[PDB]
Amino acid sequence: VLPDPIYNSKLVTRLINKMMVDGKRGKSQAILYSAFDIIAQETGKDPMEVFEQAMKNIMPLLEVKARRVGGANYQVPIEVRADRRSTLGLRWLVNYARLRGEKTMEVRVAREIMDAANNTGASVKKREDTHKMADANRAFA
Amino acid sequence: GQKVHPIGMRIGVIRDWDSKWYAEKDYADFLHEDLRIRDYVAKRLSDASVSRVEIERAANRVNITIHTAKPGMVIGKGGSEVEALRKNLNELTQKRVHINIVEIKRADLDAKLVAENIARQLEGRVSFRRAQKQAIQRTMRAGAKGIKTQVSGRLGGADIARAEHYSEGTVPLHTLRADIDYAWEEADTTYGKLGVKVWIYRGE
Amino acid sequence: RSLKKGPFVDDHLMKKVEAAAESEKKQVIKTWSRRSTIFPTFVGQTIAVYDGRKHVPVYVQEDMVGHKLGEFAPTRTYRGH
Amino acid sequence: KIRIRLKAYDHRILDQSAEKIVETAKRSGASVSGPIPLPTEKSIYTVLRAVHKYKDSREQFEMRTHKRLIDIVNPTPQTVDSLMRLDLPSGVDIEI
Amino acid sequence: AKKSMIAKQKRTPKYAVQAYTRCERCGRPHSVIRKFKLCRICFRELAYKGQIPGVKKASW
Amino acid sequence: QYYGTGRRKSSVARVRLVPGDGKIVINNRDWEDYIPFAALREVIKQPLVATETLGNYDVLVNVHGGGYTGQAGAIRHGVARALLQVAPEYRPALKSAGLLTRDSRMKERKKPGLKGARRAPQFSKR
RNA sequence: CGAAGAACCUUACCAGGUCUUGACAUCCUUUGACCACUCUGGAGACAGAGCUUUCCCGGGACAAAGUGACAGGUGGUGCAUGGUUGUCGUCAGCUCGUGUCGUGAGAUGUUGGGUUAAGUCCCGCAACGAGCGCAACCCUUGAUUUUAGUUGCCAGCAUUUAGUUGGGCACUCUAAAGUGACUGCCGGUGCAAGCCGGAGGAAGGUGGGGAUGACGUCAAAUCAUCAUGCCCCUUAUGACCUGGGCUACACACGUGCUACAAUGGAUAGUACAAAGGGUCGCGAAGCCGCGAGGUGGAGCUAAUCCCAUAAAACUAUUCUCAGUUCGGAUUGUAGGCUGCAACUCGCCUACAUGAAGCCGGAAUCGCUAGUAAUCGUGGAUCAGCAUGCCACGGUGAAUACG
Ligand SMILES: [Mg+2]
Ligand SMILES: [Mg+2]
Ligand SMILES: [Mg+2]
Ligand SMILES: [Mg+2]
Ligand SMILES: [Mg+2]
Ligand SMILES: [Mg+2]
Ligand SMILES: [Mg+2]
Ligand SMILES: [Zn+2]
Repeated sequence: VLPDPIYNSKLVTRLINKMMVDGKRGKSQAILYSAFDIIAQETGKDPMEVFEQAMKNIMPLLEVKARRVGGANYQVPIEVRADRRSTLGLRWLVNYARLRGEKTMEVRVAREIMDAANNTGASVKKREDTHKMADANRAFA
Repeated sequence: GQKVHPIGMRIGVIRDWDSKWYAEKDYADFLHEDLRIRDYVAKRLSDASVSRVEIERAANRVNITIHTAKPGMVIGKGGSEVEALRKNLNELTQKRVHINIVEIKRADLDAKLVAENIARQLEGRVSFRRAQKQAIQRTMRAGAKGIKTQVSGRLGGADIARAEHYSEGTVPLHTLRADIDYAWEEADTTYGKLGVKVWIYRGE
Repeated sequence: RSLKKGPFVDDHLMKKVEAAAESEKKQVIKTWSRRSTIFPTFVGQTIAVYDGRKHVPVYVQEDMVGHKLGEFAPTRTYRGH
Repeated sequence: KIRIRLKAYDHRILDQSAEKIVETAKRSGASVSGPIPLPTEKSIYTVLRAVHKYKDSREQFEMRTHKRLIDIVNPTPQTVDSLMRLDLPSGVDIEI
Repeated sequence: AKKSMIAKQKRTPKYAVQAYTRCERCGRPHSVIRKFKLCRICFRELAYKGQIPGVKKASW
Repeated sequence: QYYGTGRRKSSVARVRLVPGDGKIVINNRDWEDYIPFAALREVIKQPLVATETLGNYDVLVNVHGGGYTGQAGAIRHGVARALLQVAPEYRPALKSAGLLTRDSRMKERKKPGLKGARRAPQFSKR
């Protein structure tokens, strides 16, 4: 991988690659650029700072693994790898940004990063729910 | 498993194809002409130990080189055998013909010749152990660095068939720096057909 | 033929049908032709068309001009399993 | 102002035949170009390895051509004669 | 069959559309390559044997 | 006129450098009329910013083969080559930036029995 | 999947109409050009007539009729066979000579400790060695030198609508011979093999990808590619012709193509590919036609010319999230090609119709990198008939804790 041409972040390039569909890097990259332009419009501040806050909010710590224990299969919690951490953040971001149901993709993504920096959205509900099930099953650690 | 034809694996690598010419609009015609030619040669010179045939084309002439162990039958006491050949080959080709005849030394270093030996033996009801083994010893005396044979069929008149293979010497088929010769010949029996396969690993 | 360069009809059928103007339609014409068009000149005279095993009669009309003869003589006999 | 095109299946035969022509052509007239290589136009025939079944397992056969081109720049009747007499290792095709 | 069919191939048909290719060695109609005029399996045989000019085994 | 060749996939860029202000032609066209994307244009810049030589030379390019990104990769490659040519002391910078690594990722064969290079059909036991 | 092309032919099957030394070969006897084209009865095979058969120098080659020997069978058995093939599995294993232990069958070797992609390689051992395999030799890709510069290239140059024309091989490109990458070098550890890191270099760890498939297993498949033993039919299980069927249709499975849409569709403009094919074949420009195509005939036996606008991408405008300008079936009418012929039963076009489908149950499949996904292109077969097959490049990811 490599950092983005414009911003000094590999996260942007990864998010582009994870929104990309059938090699359409141009479309993906352009819409993410315009989506940061939208969040700069409606916020006026650092797109990197707001995207970082959204990351830090959607970013899980604990996650379940499915393990055979005692003649069945259980959910045991485990501290997630630092790479899978970001991977799951970006994955969840893109998937809720698709299933949302607004007009345009850049719009969906921009609203989700806003909500995420604000500690709202399906993507944060996901982190909370993962913590909730792992904590329910923390007996097995 | 299944083996690749160790000649075909080595065409364009260390062996030149025997049917040598260039052609366009004339290709199929020349090909099937030369297949008819090889049918003629194999038909009327199987007895003569014919073992290789290279074809050449230029100026409309049908140039040929027959590598044989006994020239004394393809030519010899008459001097009219090769003339008969080029006459009938003129009748077929509708062209001119010329035929060189090369003497093979160490005739037991050609898998085709060895396979015809073994096949004629097995038609004369010789033991398929003695046949393979005597051919092997003749090769390794003639100068083969390696030899291998096998027979498959109704060996000895059985109902169920199998294969019997025997090898002396180094016979690496995966190496391509190998100069290997290969051959497959068929023998007839009152029970059915026997397949003889041979291949030789040679000096340099 | 699909093209303005046509139509098509078998000569061995056109000739017999033209001779069949004095037929009076008491007789019938057999053909192994299913590929030949129907002209209006075929009208009235029943044709017995060879489906593969038998000659099946068809009565020509103004309405079945423009089509072929085989459309009125099926090949595959099928009864709803 | 005359041209030779040599095309065959064997680049060693073809190169050496061209070198033969070029040396003889320089002997019979000094001013001649060198041989120039053209692209190797080829044909890959793809065949069922098996007889009956097994569409999935195959064997591939490449028929290449190698070919060189020569341009004579000052002919003489000596050159034309040296090329009119000369027969090459067959398996090739000469074109003038 | 196949001998009568190989005969009927070679004589000229009623209409020229009725042509069709057959390997002269073994008159199978399928997978006969008009550039060689051979069927695929005979072609593989002879190509192994080196009785076809210029063809070898395609590595790449 | 400094010179370099550059290859990426099936793209071939014969590229040359002169001393100038920073103007760039590609196939007798504007770099912006040929590569409109900021991403690919920055990709072209990458050697000239890894070693601070952007505001010094003009990049003059001709290209054939491949697509737009491949041509871009070829161009940056030949550029880094010509930077070596004008100054071997740019070798360490451009090597450690990885621009001299001729991208050997070529497009892989299709094979028989496979619907691509590696893809196989959908397996079924029954 | 055989099928790299089921309209007739193919085609082996069916119905009908016909022939029996035959549709196809040798041997005998007579003769010699045999035939070709027209007419009539025909669905045609085939019958009647005509015109008209020039054999060439006893020989040669092919031919009509007699005549029996023989022919012919896509008739059988892949549990008699060859050869060809998958398959475990490109898994790393299978064996053998001599020696030794064991009454013996058997073992040893080939186990062990390490290591490796690998019975790869080292240390050890009653084994020492070898063969098949592994690896490597081969092709291709990845950088570069010399040779040669047209049909390719165009920098320094002028000039053309055009790299055009002149000129020159600089650079590409082409393709022959070379170079290089070999743990070869350095640091760490190991006893050692080796392992990890580092450097240089284009490439670092069998660089990437191919072909390359050991003894043998499934009495795996193939008598329908071919040959082939035995058996069977041999005025018919053989042969010709027409027409039909292999394309059926209550229903089940597999494999794929198309979609179910806004990372999109309609419309316009518009940039960048590779690998390939072409002689009676590619077929240009220009023109007519909404279009499929027609006309035309340039150039080309091809790095020259054509097939051949590459499409996705990008830019603009519109549609505004809807069973919709989605989707494109199905059907009606009218066209175009191909071919003697497009009903059964081809493909393509125009107009209209506008189906189902608003992301798929239980389950289940491919993929570790220029790969998956996605977009077009070409080739074969082929008159025409592809969502199939094999190759091509374009764009280009996610992830691997274990
Ligand atoms: Mg046909
Ligand atoms: Mg079997
Ligand atoms: Mg069977
Ligand atoms: Mg190997
Ligand atoms: Mg069986
Ligand atoms: Mg079928
Ligand atoms: Mg792993
Ligand atoms: Zn054949």
